[PDB]
Amino acid sequence: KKFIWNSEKKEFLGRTGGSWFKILLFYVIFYGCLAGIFIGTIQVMLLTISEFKPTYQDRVAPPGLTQIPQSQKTEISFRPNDPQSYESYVVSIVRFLEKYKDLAQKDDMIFEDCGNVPSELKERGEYNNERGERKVCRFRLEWLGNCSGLNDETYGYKDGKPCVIIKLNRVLGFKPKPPKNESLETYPVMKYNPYVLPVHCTGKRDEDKEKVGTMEYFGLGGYPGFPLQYYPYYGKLLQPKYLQPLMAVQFTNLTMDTEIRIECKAYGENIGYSEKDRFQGRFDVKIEVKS
Amino acid sequence: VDPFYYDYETVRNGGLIFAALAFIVGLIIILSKRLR
Amino acid sequence: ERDMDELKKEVSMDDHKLSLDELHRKYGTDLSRGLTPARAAEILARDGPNALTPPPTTPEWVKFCRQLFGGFSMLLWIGAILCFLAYGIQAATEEEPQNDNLYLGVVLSAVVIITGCFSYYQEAKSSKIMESFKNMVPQQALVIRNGEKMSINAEEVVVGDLVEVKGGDRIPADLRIISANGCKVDNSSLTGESEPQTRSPDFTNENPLETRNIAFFSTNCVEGTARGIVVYTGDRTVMGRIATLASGLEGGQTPIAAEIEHFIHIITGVAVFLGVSFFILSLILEYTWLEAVIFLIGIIVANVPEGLLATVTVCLTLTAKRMARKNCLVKNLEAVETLGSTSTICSDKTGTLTQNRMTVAHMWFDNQIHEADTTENQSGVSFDKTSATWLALSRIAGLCNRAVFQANQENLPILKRAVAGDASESALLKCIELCCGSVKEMRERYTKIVEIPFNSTNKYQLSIHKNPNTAEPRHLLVMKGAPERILDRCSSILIHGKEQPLDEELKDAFQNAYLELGGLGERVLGFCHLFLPDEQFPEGFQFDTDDVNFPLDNLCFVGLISMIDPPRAAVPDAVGKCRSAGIKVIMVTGDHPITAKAIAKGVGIISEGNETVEDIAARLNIPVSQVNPRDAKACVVHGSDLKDMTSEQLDDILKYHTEIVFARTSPQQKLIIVEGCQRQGAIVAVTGDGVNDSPALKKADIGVAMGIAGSDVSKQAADMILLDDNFASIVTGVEEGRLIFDNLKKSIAYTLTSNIPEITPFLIFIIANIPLPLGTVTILCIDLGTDMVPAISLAYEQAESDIMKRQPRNPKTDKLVNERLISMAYGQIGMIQALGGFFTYFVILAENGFLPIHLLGLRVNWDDRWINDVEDSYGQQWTYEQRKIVEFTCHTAFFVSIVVVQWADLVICKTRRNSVFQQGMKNKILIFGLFEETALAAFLSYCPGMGVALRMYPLKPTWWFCAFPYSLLIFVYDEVRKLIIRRRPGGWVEKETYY
Ligand SMILES: *[C@@H]1O[C@H](CO)[C@@H](O[C@@H]2O[C@H](CO)[C@@H](O[C@@H]3O[C@H](CO[C@H]4O[C@H](CO[C@H]5O[C@H](CO)[C@@H](O)[C@H](O)[C@@H]5O)[C@@H](O)[C@H](O)[C@@H]4O)[C@@H](O)[C@H](O[C@H]4O[C@H](CO)[C@@H](O)[C@H](O)[C@@H]4O)[C@@H]3O)[C@H](O)[C@H]2NC(C)=O)[C@H](O)[C@H]1NC(C)=O
Ligand SMILES: *[C@@H]1O[C@H](CO)[C@@H](O[C@@H]2O[C@H](CO)[C@@H](O[C@@H]3O[C@H](CO[C@H]4O[C@H](CO)[C@@H](O)[C@H](O)[C@@H]4O)[C@@H](O)[C@H](O[C@H]4O[C@H](CO)[C@@H](O)[C@H](O)[C@@H]4O)[C@@H]3O)[C@H](O)[C@H]2NC(C)=O)[C@H](O)[C@H]1NC(C)=O
Ligand SMILES: CCCCCCCCCCCCCCCCCC(=O)OC[C@H](COP(=O)([O-])OCC[N+](C)(C)C)OC(=O)CCCCCCCCCCCCCCCCC
Ligand SMILES: CCCCCCCCCCCCCCCCCC(=O)OC[C@H](COP(=O)([O-])OCC[N+](C)(C)C)OC(=O)CCCCCCCCCCCCCCCCC
Ligand SMILES: CCCCCCCCCCCCCCCCCC(=O)OC[C@H](COP(=O)([O-])OCC[N+](C)(C)C)OC(=O)CCCCCCCCCCCCCCCCC
Ligand SMILES: CC(C)CCC[C@@H](C)[C@H]1CC[C@H]2[C@@H]3CC=C4C[C@@H](O)CC[C@]4(C)[C@H]3CC[C@]12C
Ligand SMILES: CC(C)CCC[C@@H](C)[C@H]1CC[C@H]2[C@@H]3CC=C4C[C@@H](O)CC[C@]4(C)[C@H]3CC[C@]12C
Ligand SMILES: CC(C)CCC[C@@H](C)[C@H]1CC[C@H]2[C@@H]3CC=C4C[C@@H](O)CC[C@]4(C)[C@H]3CC[C@]12C
Ligand SMILES: [Mn+2]
Ligand code: NA
Ligand code: NA
Ligand code: NA
Ligand code: NA
Repeated sequence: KKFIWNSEKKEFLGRTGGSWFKILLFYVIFYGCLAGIFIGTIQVMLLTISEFKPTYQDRVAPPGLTQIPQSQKTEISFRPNDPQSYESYVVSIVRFLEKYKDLAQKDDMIFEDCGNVPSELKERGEYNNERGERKVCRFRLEWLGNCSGLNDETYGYKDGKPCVIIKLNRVLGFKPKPPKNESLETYPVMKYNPYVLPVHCTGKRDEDKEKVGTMEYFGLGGYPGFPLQYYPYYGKLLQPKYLQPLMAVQFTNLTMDTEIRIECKAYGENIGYSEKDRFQGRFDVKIEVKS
Repeated sequence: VDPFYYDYETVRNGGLIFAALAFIVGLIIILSKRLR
Repeated sequence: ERDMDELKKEVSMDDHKLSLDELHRKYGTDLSRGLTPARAAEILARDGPNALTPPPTTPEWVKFCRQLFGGFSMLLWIGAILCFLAYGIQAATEEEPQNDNLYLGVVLSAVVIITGCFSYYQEAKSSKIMESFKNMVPQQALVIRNGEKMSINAEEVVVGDLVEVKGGDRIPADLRIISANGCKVDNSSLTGESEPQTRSPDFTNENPLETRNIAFFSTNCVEGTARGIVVYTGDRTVMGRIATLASGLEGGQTPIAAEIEHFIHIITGVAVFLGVSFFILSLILEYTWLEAVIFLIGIIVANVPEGLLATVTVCLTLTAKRMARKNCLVKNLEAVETLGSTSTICSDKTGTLTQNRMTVAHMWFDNQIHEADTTENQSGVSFDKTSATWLALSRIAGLCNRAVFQANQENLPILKRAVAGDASESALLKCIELCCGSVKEMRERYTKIVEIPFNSTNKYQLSIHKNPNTAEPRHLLVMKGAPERILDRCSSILIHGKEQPLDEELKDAFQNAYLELGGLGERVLGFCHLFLPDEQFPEGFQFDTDDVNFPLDNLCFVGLISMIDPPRAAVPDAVGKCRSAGIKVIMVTGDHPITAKAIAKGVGIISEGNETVEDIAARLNIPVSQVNPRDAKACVVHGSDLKDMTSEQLDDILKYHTEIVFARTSPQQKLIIVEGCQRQGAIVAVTGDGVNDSPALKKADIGVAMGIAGSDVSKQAADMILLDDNFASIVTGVEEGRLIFDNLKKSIAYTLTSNIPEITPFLIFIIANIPLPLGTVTILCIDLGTDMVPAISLAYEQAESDIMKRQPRNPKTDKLVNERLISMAYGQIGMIQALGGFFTYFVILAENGFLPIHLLGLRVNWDDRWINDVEDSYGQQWTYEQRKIVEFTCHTAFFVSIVVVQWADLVICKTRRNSVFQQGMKNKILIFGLFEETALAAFLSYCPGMGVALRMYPLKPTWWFCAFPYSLLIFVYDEVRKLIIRRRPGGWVEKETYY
């Protein structure tokens, strides 16, 4: 009880009142100057990077192939008969596609009409404020064949034919380069638009490939990929409402009550892969329509 | 022609040369017969 | 005790009944010449060394297991085992797995291996040094072989060897006394009573222990001299087996262990608390079930100084080595710290302050002071060598003398030859032999009938000789001793041949002569003789030395002889250091007060300006009893006054005097002075060389036995042995002892800084929800890289510049780890070290695309493995592994930044009072540690495969320089703090930051 409180010199937990005040003042001025120096060094560092260009980007190269709906464990499993077992995927797909609604791309000071067929890279200029805000290539929701949330809100899950909309990772100043047909002897049969970054989904083993069924690719101009007329990206500072190219894959005629792992792969010079990053340029989704 | 590529090999070898130099100098100091 | 008298008195069978002839034919030894060294080595190889077999030694390969698989090593082994167990689970579950857990387990196992290997190196060094001292100056035994008497290691004594022991020697082995002259042994360790039992060759009792012709092993010879024959050696002796199987020591709570064990307990408790709290925190934050336990293990290992035992071991062993190199051999390791806490040093004048190399300087006869001892020019002295009084003086100076020159020395000079006797007797011999004639010839003419040697009771030497002259009475008595006592015992003084009654004027001149010769710092001896009448003493008279058959009073004083004894070289500077270090020096000598005061003022015990009560009285011509005792800061206490002194008067003298000199103090009174000094709450070091000093040496905090002249009793009763018998060595040892405190404190203050930067990243990770800036692997890297070698390097730091310009420390105020050390390590240095790492983490993330503000809350999705749409500040999308690469690169850079600030912490820990510019970077091991930790960081960051094994990735160049400002900040901050303390002693800065 002596250490807790002794009244002789007014010591609480070990030291007097003047002692507590002196150490508190010293620690306040010290920690204040320390945090101030930290903030100052942080600001001096900030004065080196720019508002619309990161000083390093090799850690995002090549980009990754992302899929919507995003799935934990990358598994899209549901009961087609039950409209509740697939509500999660529907919610995610609707939430992501709402940014692409026909009404979202109203104003022309931000959204610019771009060719109905894939064209060359629409270079908007440089990364400065000299040319102010930038134009956005509109993306019609109808370019997705049977999964647009326009005629069938469910997107297919109601009658056992799901849709997984594929997307490319946004990278500032990135120009996708499709492979030249001269080198075309490795990747399977796909449409060849020199302005389209191709994407092709397949199985993974001799069992999943067989039990998959019939792939149905939907995209701008009916090309299985991304049109080159939407790149490069100019960052979130210059193109706040930039809409990135999309693409859908419908797995019609899939083996009921069986889980099948499918791998979609985007080919190209600028697109690499990795045995450790299961999403760098490709991705994996195991689906099971257990009705 | 690859702007999204940093020469990691150059920095790697530079740092490894430094590591070898520092290690050798440390051995020279601790095993020094005339640095005392 | 269930181990003594009835059980020991029955294990006995001896040969004390054998005659010298039977003893000779049994052991086969030339009873007058000893055995040949050939037979000595033969018996040594046949029977074994004269030593007791020690307990078993742990194998040279068992410490490796005890360390590699010890306390915390068990925790790391458990972590690696869990990692391997999870790797088996993953090798059994889904095909195409990952080997993250295999590499984590390999990492943890390598951590255990490295930690145990380093700790083993340090502990093996401790063994290497511990053995180096047990045999530095081994106990000697004086045996006689081939006629020659030689001193050899006690372990080389063999059975049948004839040993010669004297006063103060330890009994090398069980002996059968063949010859003895008044030899007394101390069988205290054997029977219990410390009363000196006499030893004579005569057989007196059937029991081997009760007989008087058997000296027992481990006992000591108090007074006298005796020769014996070894009957039992090593373990075969009576006391040998008993003492080794019942002499187990204690587990003495040394202040080093008292502080270290406590602090280690509290730090281990707080670390295990942080580990479990972070464990539950991680489990709540969706951490994997295995990485949570691995994080707990890492936190416990990092927050605990797992090298403090090695640091303490290296510090104590290194300073013990340093002391042994500076003539300070410590018997135990407690003295190694008690020396640093010394506050009072009770030293002797002759033997410790002086070289004890006396040379006759002045004489006093015919009421005149006579200088003498011509500079080897065959002139002799400065007076006529034919004076009658000088003839009578040198006559009794060579007759009453007892020292003789050794064999084969009458063919070289006299001040370069060897002698056999006291230093005073050797000087009295070399004087008259260099200026009068041959002392052996004079002593042969005046045949000595009876003689009284120098005894502590008599306090004077005396001898009766037959007179061969013509105007000679049959018997001539001559004695010498204390000039005062010799003067009180004389009725007449010899003046120019004719003796006259000892009047008051002659006594006044004698006192003035004593003051004159003693003021120079010279030892003075009194000399007198008496022509015994023939009527009372015929030719065949037998003078009884036990009943005083001859008169001892009414003698005739001849003269005074004074010898010079120069003080040691480094003594004045040593007492100066002591005065500058708050250590009180006290001289305890049996010399005269005049000489003691002169020597003390010469060497600096009594500084200029200070006066004793006698000096004040003599300056203003007032009675000494009238002066105010408090007016004198220094004093000279007489032995006869200490005898009639009480405990309160002693405490008064010691408390109100800063320079005390005890003259005419007997070696037994030393313990009284030691007790008085200790009663004043002071740590006392006391110098001893005789057997009577043993109580004072054992009672004192640090007994310093003289290594050369000191008897084996003093050496066995002391805590430290002075190798050069130099007082300055005691002060040097005190400085070395003070150095351990500073080195250990600095090392501790360095090891605790890294805990704050090791735990703050996880705390902010939870509080700020940002990507983890520092991982488990990197925490282990910080610990293994910056906390092992750099922390040990501080133990090798040299002394500061004010090590002896400060005051001593006491155990109840100066603790190893206090509140200020925690505030500095955890609240000031640790916080800056952590801020540096956080800064480089923000820099890397911002340069890669994630500005610091964007990092708030992003951790929820950052740690998610299925969200590969993470948007940075620039609007780009990252995958899981893509962003994990940046996070782990931030971890690596955090580790590098910690190394960078650890540079500054290690440099500022070199000095806690002075500036690093006065100390300099003279520590080669510290620089080695800096270079090696930086090289280790570079290797772990750039070696190929580290990204896939330790998750450590290459650091870009502009990332190494991000922590430089914080390192320089730590440096300049500690430099200005120490500068403020230096220029403002006792101020708030010191009273709050001086750890
Ligand atoms: C996903 O997108 C695809 C396009 O990418 C849509 O494509 C449909 O595919 C099916 C299968 O090949 C086609 O074939 C048949 O459709 C029959 C119904 O259509 C008949 O009538 C049409 C005219 O009337 C329809 O269109 C007008 C508008 O033009 C509407 O107003 C009207 O209400 C009708 O909807 C003709 O144009 C058409 O050719 C047909 O004559 C099916 O009944 C038919 O079933 C036969 O085949 C089956 C095997 O496939 C078999 O099991 C049955 O027993 C039967 O024999 C077959 O499916 C469609 O023509 C084609 N277009 C449309 C608009 O459906 C696909 O519809 C879309 N997914 C879904 C779920 O709608
Ligand atoms: C498109 O997708 C379908 C899978 O749905 C593949 O073809 C068959 O489709 C049917 C309908 O789902 C599957 O299910 C049922 O199989 C039953 C088994 O009986 C027959 O099949 C076995 C071999 O499994 C034979 O050995 C046996 O002798 C039988 O001939 C049938 O009894 C079922 O018939 C019912 O459904 C049909 C239409 O659905 C009705 O018209 C009938 O009246 C009846 O009620 C039904 O056929 C069948 O298993 C699928 N066959 C497979 C998977 O091999 C197509 O292969 C796929 N397209 C492509 C290009 O691969
Ligand atoms: C919300 C999470 C908060 C987490 C806080 C984590 C704090 C972790 C610190 C761990 C290490 C503790 C090591 C103790 C070592 C003691 C060694 C020892 O025996 O020393 C003897 C010394 C004593 O030395 P002494 O006995 O010689 O001296 C005594 C002096 N008088 C007599 C005046 C007292 O021990 C100590 O001084 C103990 C100090 C304990 C300090 C405890 C501080 C807790 C503060 C936590 C702050 C939390 C802030 C949260 C802010 C949130 C903001 C949003
Ligand atoms: C944001 C900018 C930050 C800038 C920070 C640096 C500012 C100052 C410029 C240089 C300072 C750093 C180098 C100091 C060198 C000092 C040398 C010296 O002996 O000084 C003697 C002096 C003492 O000199 P003295 O002992 O000769 O003189 C004393 C004289 N009397 C006795 C009269 C007082 O002490 C120092 O200056 C100590 C400096 C210690 C610096 C330790 C740094 C870390 C060390 C190693 C880390 C790893 C290095 C790896 C290198 C690899 C290279 C390939
Ligand atoms: C426009 C000006 C630009 C200047 C740019 C920078 C130039 C380089 C700056 C510092 C480097 C040189 C430092 C010399 C220090 C003193 C050396 C010495 O031996 O003095 C001995 C004296 C000691 O002498 P002594 O008397 O105690 O020792 C006695 C020796 N015997 C017994 C033989 C006589 O040193 C001190 O007392 C040191 C006090 C140091 C106080 C330091 C406060 C500041 C903290 C760090 C300093 C700056 C570090 C660099 C920062 C760089 C930032 C970019
Ligand atoms: C004495 C003290 C203050 C100086 C410490 C030495 C500094 C300058 C040393 C320590 C470690 C070194 C770094 C070690 C590795 C690399 C990788 C290389 O590809 C670029 C240089 C760089 C980044 C070095 C620059 C110099 C460096 C930062
Ligand atoms: C790591 C994070 C969570 C905690 C850091 C909190 C800081 C403010 C803590 C760390 C160590 C602490 C100090 C530890 C010891 C003492 C001694 C005491 O008698 C006064 C308070 C004082 C000086 C503490 C003040 C608060 C302190 C400086
Ligand atoms: C304690 C302070 C005031 C010292 C004043 C100098 C400060 C402003 C200097 C010293 C070292 C410098 C840092 C050195 C290296 C880097 C890497 C670079 O890619 C970003 C800037 C950054 C982080 C610098 C910012 C400015 C900096 C922190
Ligand atoms: Mn003595
Ligand atoms: Na540790
Ligand atoms: Na003692
Ligand atoms: Na440290
Ligand atoms: Na630590």
